[PDB]
Amino acid sequence: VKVKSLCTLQIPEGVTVDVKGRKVTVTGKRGTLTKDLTHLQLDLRVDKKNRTFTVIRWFGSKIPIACLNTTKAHVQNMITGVTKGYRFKVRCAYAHFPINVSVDGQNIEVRNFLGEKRVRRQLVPNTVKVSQTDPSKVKDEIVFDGNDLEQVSREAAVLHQMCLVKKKDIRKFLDGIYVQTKTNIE
RNA sequence: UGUCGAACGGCAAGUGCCCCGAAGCCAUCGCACGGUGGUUCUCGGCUGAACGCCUCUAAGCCAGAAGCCAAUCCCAAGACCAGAUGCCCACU
Ligand SMILES: [K+]
Ligand SMILES: [Mg+2]
Ligand SMILES: [Mg+2]
Repeated sequence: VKVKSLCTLQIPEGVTVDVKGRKVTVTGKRGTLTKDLTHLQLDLRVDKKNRTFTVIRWFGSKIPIACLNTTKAHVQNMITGVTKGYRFKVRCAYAHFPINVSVDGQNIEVRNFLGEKRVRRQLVPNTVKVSQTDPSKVKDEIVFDGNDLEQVSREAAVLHQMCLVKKKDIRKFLDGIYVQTKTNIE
């Protein structure tokens, strides 16, 4: 076993990270994010003066050590979301039948996917904002915006996964809703 | 057909036989009715290390089978209900 294993992250000036009982909360401009990591059993320290977030594993094997970088990446993702946010752009690609997507408040309705008469409905949580880009700029583009990367994604995936071609060749019939660009909003 | 003398009333033929027949019973031979959530498989994904990259996983996640579990439905306290009540009586 390894007596000490560390992972250190640098906290920007705007954001403040607070840890208490393996419960991380990152608060800055644009919002506040919270993660529960009580299943991990690591030593999480925050140096406010030096703006550092350290995660330590004492007497750990490879399996416990593998969680240090995962925790560091999670905290980095929350810092990035609190600072600049996350924006996922998905595009409706089709060969013959146009895929008509209507976006109400937190509601997405997909119609005429491969000519089907069934309407696909998706409810988006209030923490993720869904919009539709007007066709003059880019055709059939839906934008998901939010602080949580794990919440901005998943929504873009429940939209991709609901429009799946069934009982047909997937080399042919390439139509669907695909995530094209992942970026930020600020 | 027999038989009370005939008619009437019947009667015997272990319900004499034939036709129609209520009520009841009964026929996919008639008619009515036959519901809802979860947890998950397989799978496909998300975020993400190990392993500066990668990766559905490894810690987490998301979806998700006529399986499975509950609801509904049938029996139900030896499931010993200090559930609630109506009257007496005992105690008081
Ligand atoms: K008859
Ligand atoms: Mg007779
Ligand atoms: Mg006689």
